[PDB]
Amino acid sequence: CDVDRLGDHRCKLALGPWQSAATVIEADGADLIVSGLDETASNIFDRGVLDWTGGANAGTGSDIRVARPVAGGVRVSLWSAPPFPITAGDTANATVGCDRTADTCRNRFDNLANFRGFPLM
Amino acid sequence: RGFDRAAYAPSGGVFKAARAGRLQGSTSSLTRFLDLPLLPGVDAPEWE
Repeated sequence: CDVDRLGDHRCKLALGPWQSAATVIEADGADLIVSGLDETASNIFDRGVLDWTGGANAGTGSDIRVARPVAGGVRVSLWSAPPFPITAGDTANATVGCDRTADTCRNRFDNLANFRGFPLM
Repeated sequence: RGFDRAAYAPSGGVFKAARAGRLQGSTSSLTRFLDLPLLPGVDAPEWE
């Protein structure tokens, strides 16, 4: 499905509730541990983005390759190390990741009106 | 050339799958033997 990046105008994602606000408990480059994220939020933010309001990034976020809940708050493994050194406690915005599998698109948002998905051919 | 171990770490993929149904199932037919009186509109109705 072309729900793809959420909030795209063609995609017409609901947005709203899934998006979350977080801060970084620890700075580990790609594997920085974060706080303010629920265990439920982890694995739903998998394939998501982690825009960092704090610091030079100023809302620029490396894609989160994997989100796994860990003690001390969810540890986020980014696809790539963030540009610039990111301080712990930097403000961050947590975003959902859409697998784009037709079933996943349906389960998470069910945008039948705007699903560019061709599951059965 | 810049390279990252993290960049090469695997996401694991989406594992997309599509449902499929194939062929038909054999059965034992319930054959019924009928002995109705022969009727008009049927060709050669004697020993049928």
